[PDB]
Amino acid sequence: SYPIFTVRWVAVHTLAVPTIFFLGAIAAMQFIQR
Amino acid sequence: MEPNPNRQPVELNRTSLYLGLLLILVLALLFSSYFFN
Amino acid sequence: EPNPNRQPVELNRTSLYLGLLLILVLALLFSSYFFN
Amino acid sequence: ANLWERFCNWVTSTDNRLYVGWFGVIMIPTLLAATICFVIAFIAAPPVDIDGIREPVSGSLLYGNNIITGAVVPSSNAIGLHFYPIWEAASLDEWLYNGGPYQLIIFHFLLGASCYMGRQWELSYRLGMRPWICVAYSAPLASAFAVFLIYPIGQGSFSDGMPLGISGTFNFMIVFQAEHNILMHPFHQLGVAGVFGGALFCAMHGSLVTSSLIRETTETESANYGYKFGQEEETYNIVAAHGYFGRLIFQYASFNNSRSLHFFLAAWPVVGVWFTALGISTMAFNLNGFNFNHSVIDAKGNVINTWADIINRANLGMEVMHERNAHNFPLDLA
Amino acid sequence: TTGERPFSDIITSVRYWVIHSITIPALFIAGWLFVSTGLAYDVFGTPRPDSYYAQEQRSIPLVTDRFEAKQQVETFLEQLK
Amino acid sequence: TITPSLKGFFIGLLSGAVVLGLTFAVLIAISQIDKVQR
Amino acid sequence: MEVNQLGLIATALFVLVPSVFLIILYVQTESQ
Amino acid sequence: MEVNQLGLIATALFVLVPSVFLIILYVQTESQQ
Amino acid sequence: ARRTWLGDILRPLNSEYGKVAPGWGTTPLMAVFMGLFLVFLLIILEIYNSTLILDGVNVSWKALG
Amino acid sequence: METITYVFIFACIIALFFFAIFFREPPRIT
Amino acid sequence: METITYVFIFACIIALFFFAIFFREPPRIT
Amino acid sequence: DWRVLVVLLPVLLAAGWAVRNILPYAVKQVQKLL
Amino acid sequence: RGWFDILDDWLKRDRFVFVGWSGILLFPCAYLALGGWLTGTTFVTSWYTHGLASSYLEGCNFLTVAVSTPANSMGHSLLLLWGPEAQGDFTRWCQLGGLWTFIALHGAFGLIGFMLRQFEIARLVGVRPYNAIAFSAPIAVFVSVFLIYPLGQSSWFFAPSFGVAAIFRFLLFFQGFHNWTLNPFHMMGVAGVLGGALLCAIHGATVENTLFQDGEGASTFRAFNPTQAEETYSMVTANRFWSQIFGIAFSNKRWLHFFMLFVPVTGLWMSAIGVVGLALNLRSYDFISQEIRAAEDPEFETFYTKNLLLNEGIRAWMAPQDQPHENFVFPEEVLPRGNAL
Amino acid sequence: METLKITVYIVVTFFVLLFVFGFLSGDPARNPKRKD
Amino acid sequence: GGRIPLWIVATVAGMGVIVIVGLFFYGAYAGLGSSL
Ligand code: CLA
Ligand code: CLA
Ligand code: CLA
Ligand SMILES: C=Cc1c(C)c2cc3nc(c4c5[nH]c(cc6nc(cc1[nH]2)C(C)=C6CC)c(C)c5C(=O)[C@@H]4C(=O)OC)[C@@H](CCC(=O)OC/C=C(\C)CCC[C@H](C)CCC[C@H](C)CCCC(C)C)[C@@H]3C
Ligand SMILES: CC(C)=CCC/C(C)=C/CC/C(C)=C/CC/C(C)=C/CC/C(C)=C/CC/C(C)=C/CC/C(C)=C/CC/C(C)=C/CC/C(C)=C/CC1=CC(=O)C(C)=C(C)C1=O
Ligand SMILES: CCCCCCCCCCCCCCCC(=O)OC[C@H](COP(=O)(O)OC[C@@H](O)CO)OC(=O)CCCCCCCCCCCCCCC
Ligand SMILES: CCCCCCCCCCCCCCCC(=O)OC[C@H](COP(=O)(O)OC[C@@H](O)CO)OC(=O)CCCCCCCCCCCCCCC
Ligand SMILES: CC1=C(/C=C/C(C)=C/C=C/C(C)=C/C=C/C=C(C)/C=C/C=C(C)/C=C/C2=C(C)CCCC2(C)C)C(C)(C)CCC1
Ligand code: OEY
Ligand SMILES: [Cl-]
Ligand SMILES: [Cl-]
Repeated sequence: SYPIFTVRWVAVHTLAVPTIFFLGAIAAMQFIQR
Repeated sequence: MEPNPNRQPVELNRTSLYLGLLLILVLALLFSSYFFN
Repeated sequence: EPNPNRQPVELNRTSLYLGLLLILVLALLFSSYFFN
Repeated sequence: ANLWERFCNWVTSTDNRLYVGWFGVIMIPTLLAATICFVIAFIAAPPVDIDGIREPVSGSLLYGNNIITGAVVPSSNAIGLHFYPIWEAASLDEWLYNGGPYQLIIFHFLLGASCYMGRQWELSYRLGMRPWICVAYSAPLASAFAVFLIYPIGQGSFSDGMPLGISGTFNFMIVFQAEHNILMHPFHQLGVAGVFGGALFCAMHGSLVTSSLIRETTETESANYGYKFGQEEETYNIVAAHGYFGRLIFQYASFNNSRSLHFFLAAWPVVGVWFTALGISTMAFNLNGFNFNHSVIDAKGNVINTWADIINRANLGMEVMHERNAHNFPLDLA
Repeated sequence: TTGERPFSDIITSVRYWVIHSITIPALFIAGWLFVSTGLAYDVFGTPRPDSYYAQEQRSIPLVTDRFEAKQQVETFLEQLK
Repeated sequence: TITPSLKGFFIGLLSGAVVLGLTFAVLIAISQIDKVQR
Repeated sequence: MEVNQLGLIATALFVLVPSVFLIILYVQTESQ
Repeated sequence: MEVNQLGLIATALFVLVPSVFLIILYVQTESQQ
Repeated sequence: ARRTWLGDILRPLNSEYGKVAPGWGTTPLMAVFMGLFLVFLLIILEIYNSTLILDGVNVSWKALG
Repeated sequence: METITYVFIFACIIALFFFAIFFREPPRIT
Repeated sequence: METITYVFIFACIIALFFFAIFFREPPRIT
Repeated sequence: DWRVLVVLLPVLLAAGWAVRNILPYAVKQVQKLL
Repeated sequence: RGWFDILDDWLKRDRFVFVGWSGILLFPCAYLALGGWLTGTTFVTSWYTHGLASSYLEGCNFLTVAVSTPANSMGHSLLLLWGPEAQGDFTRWCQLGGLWTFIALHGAFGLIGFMLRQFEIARLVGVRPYNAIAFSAPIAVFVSVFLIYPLGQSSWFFAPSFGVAAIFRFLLFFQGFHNWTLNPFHMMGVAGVLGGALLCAIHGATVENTLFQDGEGASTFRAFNPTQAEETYSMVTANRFWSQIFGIAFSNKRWLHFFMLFVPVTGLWMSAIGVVGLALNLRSYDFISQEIRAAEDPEFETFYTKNLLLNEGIRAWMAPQDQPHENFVFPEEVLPRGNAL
Repeated sequence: METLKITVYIVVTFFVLLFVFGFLSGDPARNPKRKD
Repeated sequence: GGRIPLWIVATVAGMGVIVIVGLFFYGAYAGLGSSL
């Protein structure tokens, strides 16, 4: 018996979801060439 | 008419005197160059 | 080893008024000469 | 009862108002020599040819300086790293012109301050303390060594040692930035984190203890009289401090162990300042801040400036103006 | 101590890694595409390596008007087209 | 009279309003379903 | 008027210093 | 040096006035115990 | 305490210390004036800032004539 | 500056007068 | 005069040091 | 344009996948809320 | 038992991250300032406002990336997304500097929210609100530097840009143009920040080396208990140590920890005041007496005159690229330069 | 100058030997707890 | 419930960071931002 969705859950994913997305964009960038 | 009952003694201990004088002397040492300009 | 000749010192209000009058009036007198 | 043994007992006595100690035996004379020479030079030294080009800079009060502009000026670049005691000069007039006092002061100070740190070890042993307060002070001490000794050695001149003055200090930090790009150097960035962070945690800890002081007084008296020197009980509520701070952030980012909290308080600024001292000490060997000048170019090869390039334009303005008369050749290699 | 499930116990749970072994690479790939497709350039108005200057230009296309600024950068961008 | 920037103003005003009320519509709801006992 | 501008400080201190002496002694008298 | 002549009085008063105040409060504190 | 003629005249103006309207009283209405005043300060600010631009409002010294 | 100084001292004395009359140590009959 | 002032203030600080150390309020236990 | 589906598609599948693995437990938590 | 009270109940529940009424201002504004900075530093240029690249997308790294200030031609425009400049166009808004005002204003309201949080939690827990009070110093710095300074200037352009190297540039601007190191309010700030770091280190070290032996192990951390009444280190031994080493020591734990609040908070407050002066170019740039002497006496040289030459180099060498809107063209022959360099 | 140089050589050597011999004189034993 | 041992989570998480950060440093030398 633990809740799954909490205020905590939300604050966590507020930050973590775009972090990973941003990391993936920044990963693609190392291969951009002029 | 009574004497005013709100009156209170004031204190400044010796350490607070030393701290306060240092503050003032160091402030004076810092700003005096700007006051003389 | 505390010293037994210590004494407390006093200046009553009247003495302050008299002393302050002296200083202030001495100043008013000499200041013209200090500025010259 | 023997003479030497009674001397030894007075040197190491824990009953002297100020502890002397064997480190004190060297500290006291050397700090007195450095202090006395410093005070006299700051007030009355004549101008000193810092850069060896027969262009004396006036650093003392009687020669037209104020508290902000005055300094003891570093010795002549013509001396470089040569030792220049008084007795190596033909006369005091020569010694003054070439900046002798700077050398006397810094050597005695560095020595005396080194012994200051040892003295901290020593009394802690005489008192049955743990021994590492001196390790905390090695961080400032290292910093002083870096700007008065290490940076001259690597550059070859006490003329480039840090001046003993308020504006002299600023002249040193401006030239350092132009010759080493210290702002883009990570060890300097760690110093700033050590110093910003240290002030932050000072404020935090002082505000957190102060917030949780246990009521022992009335509103008409200083709360400070709620603590009596030597009392055995603690004078604030650390669990109340933890319960506020843990909720301000979250529980597990807060300290409930005062020993870990206070050791964190010690280590954060000490380690930041070791690094920033290391920074000066390694830029002394010209391993300089990151250089990203013209690192962004476009498809054609145009330079696309960044903020690093703007910084570079400032550094360039410092470079070309510093010591405007001293360089005859196009590269300032030291 | 507050009644949420402990983090330690979540990131060792099989169920957790079953979801996040999908959600974490999907977001990483998602962000990759945002760049690899060029969408990030167009959303944000960021120049591509080839669109900072026009060919023989060495003039910054610097905004110089407050209420006509939108129209200025629009003009600078056609000076490339 | 009624200029672009005044329309923009009203746009901003209603967006802020939407945002704050929706925020409070959510907060008021959760606080009703998940009450403290006593 | 071309007066001595040390006269300001001399007058100022002539007043301040002895008056402060007097005040210090009166106030500590009143508190005992 | 061609320095601001009022600097002196400013500095003197800047030192004297706040210091005298602290001394006044210390000495009368001591005359109590 | 000393009674004075003027004291007796002003008396009832300092006589209701601690008296309150029950519950929330006029708070809802206060909130309306607060919200109106905010929007109005917004407008005044955005006029001065020139992000609210209005016909016949020339935010310039050249509006002295 | 000299006028201000003479006027200030004169004004301090008038203020001394006020305190010395109205805030004197009251004479009392021991 | 500016030199006299600067040194005077510094001199006062040094004397203050003397009293702060050797004429401190002596800390007393419990 | 079309790149927005490329970009969003993985995150929907991530949301989809996670929707399906957690749904049974997410409904037990909502029941407990009276 | 009305709705307002019910919401109070829910806002103030003990949970992993406490929310509070202040959470309503804090969390959206903190998340948005932070996300604005990470969005701009990853994707948004400064080409049209500054002539600079400033994102990862463009090839910058963590040190050189920034969210740059708006163009000088924007004045102090709020640069609202829906305002007359951007006209609702997200893209142009990004290109004109809209994220700078977004971050700065949401940051401001976040800071307010954070200080309201310190007030809110302190009331609920029952402690004095000195941690909030302390936090007034960060606030003072932020408003003075990021809001008041540029509001006194010609535009937001001259505020700090939100980035590592951009702030380094802001430091050097202030040296060359304001001679900020010469400013006694900055000096009092330096003494408060360095004084604070000293206090932090010296206090932590003193406690760690006056510890009582309360356990048998060589790791002394185990031997503290958060609810113990007894002090965990000897104030007495600490005081004797520092009295003998330094001459003075603390004897009052309360005063000691208040001083630790006081020193860095005041230093930051002093520096804020000086930056308010610089909003108006109200600088401690010069010492008049030195300039009059040096104008007349070409042999008179101090570190003060040496440093102004440096400021003069800085201004002339950085100004054209740092203020592109001014179209400064300094031909070679007008640049100040010493011999050879 | 040579008089000065000799004097400083003497003063420094004196203090350095106080230091060397002072620490050679059973320094570990001068502590409050356990003496050897 | 506790199936994956935590030390394993830490190592794989650990190497995941090293990988991405290493890519960012590789990219300091290649492509945009490399000076070439
Ligand atoms: C916000 C901006 C900022 C910040 C926070 C800092 C912060 C810092 N800088 Mg950087 N710096 C900046 C901007 C900034 N800088 C800029 C713009 C430039 C370029 C112009 C530089 C250039 C620069 C240089 C060139 C140097 C620094 C250094 C430092 C450090 C100084 C503190 C120190 O050395 O403590 C250490 C402590 C001491 C130095 C003091 C030791 C004290 C001794 C041991 C005792 C003294 C006793 C005393 C004489 C008597 C007292 C007793 C009493 C009775 C009188 C610190 C990390 C310095 C550094 O890293 O040095 C190591 C350094 O050399 N900075
Ligand atoms: C709740 C916290 C919060 C706060 C304090 C702010 C504060 C701010 N935001 Mg941010 N914002 C927030 C949350 C917040 N925002 C959220 C959740 C989002 C995501 C959608 C955003 C997205 C966002 C953007 C995209 C922008 C801002 C901007 C701004 C600034 C201007 C706001 C403005 O002009 O208001 C105007 C509106 C109000 C003050 C509303 C007042 C409400 C009144 C009292 C009620 C009116 C009711 C209505 C008229 C009646 C009904 C009408 C009828 C038809 C029935 C300001 C600093 C702008 C900015 O930073 O510019 C650089 C900007 O461009 N915000
Ligand atoms: C000995 C070196 C030294 C030292 C110690 C200082 C110390 C200081 N300088 Mg000075 N400086 C120096 C050298 C130095 N300076 C030199 C040589 C120069 C060249 C002229 C300057 C130029 C300079 C400028 C130009 C400025 C200073 C300023 C300051 C102050 C900064 C206070 C602060 O914490 O701001 C830090 C900022 C804040 C506390 C604001 C709020 C921060 C909030 C809480 C941020 C929260 C972050 C959030 C959680 C997000 C985190 C995540 C994100 C990182 C990803 C401080 C008194 C500033 C000042 O005086 O301000 C009034 C300033 O503007 N300095
Ligand atoms: C650069 C130095 C510096 C930073 C980064 C910093 C940071 C912080 N200080 C805090 C606290 C404090 N700071 C204090 C004293 C001090 N703080 C100082 C200096 C700093 N303090 C100094 C020198 C002092 C001594 C007086 C106190 C007393 C406290 C606290 O109590 C508090 C804390 O809990 O400490 C543990 C925290 C407040 C959290 C918060 O508001 O979250 C909410 C986040 C918000 C509202 C967003 C703000 C966004 C900012 C303002 C603009 C955007 C910033 C960008 C995203 C990042 C840009 C970075 C580039 C510029 C490089 C935060 C970690
Ligand atoms: C010959 C001539 C004339 C000489 C000229 C020389 C010269 C150049 C002089 C220049 C001087 C000059 C003008 C200086 C200017 C300095 C200046 C900027 C002043 C700052 C002004 C100001 C008010 C700033 C505001 C910020 C401010 C409040 C900072 C205060 C900094 C400060 C005092 C911090 C404390 C530092 C300090 C060393 C404290 C030591 C504390 C100590 C005793 C702790 C030991 C200890 C620790 C424990 O943990 C426990 C438990 C115990 C018990 C204990 O004891
Ligand atoms: C640097 C300061 C801290 C030094 C470390 C030591 C402090 C010790 C802590 C208390 C006593 C010891 C507890 C032991 C345990 C220990 O010290 O910590 C470990 C702890 C793990 O907690 P769990 O609940 O998983 O397990 C309980 C553990 O205590 C088991 O040992 O870490 C977490 O809290 C992870 C959450 C961080 C991720 C949260 C991200 C989301 C935050 C978003 C909200 C933003 C912040 C708020 C905005 C204002
Ligand atoms: C062998 C050589 C040793 C080195 C000798 C150095 C002597 C100088 C030491 C300080 C004496 C003056 C401190 C007076 C003040 C004084 O006596 O304080 C005494 C005070 C005692 O504190 P307590 O906790 O006992 O008192 C608090 C309550 O009891 C009273 O409210 O100490 C402190 O507050 C510690 C922090 C003060 C730290 C201030 C030190 C800063 C000194 C440096 C400033 C120099 C600028 C000079 C520029 C020219
Ligand atoms: C702006 C805007 C907005 C919002 C936005 C947002 C909110 C976003 C977010 C964002 C975010 C949220 C992001 C994130 C990112 C992240 C990152 C990118 C990270 C990174 C990091 C890293 C890289 C790390 C690493 C490391 C290192 C380097 C060293 C140490 C260790 C570690 C691991 C830490 C909106 C919509 C309203 C609209 C308007 C505009
Ligand atoms: O930085 Mn530039 O480099 Ca080191 O020397 Mn060559 O000039 Mn000169 O003497 Mn001092 O200073
Ligand atoms: Cl120079
Ligand atoms: Cl040369």
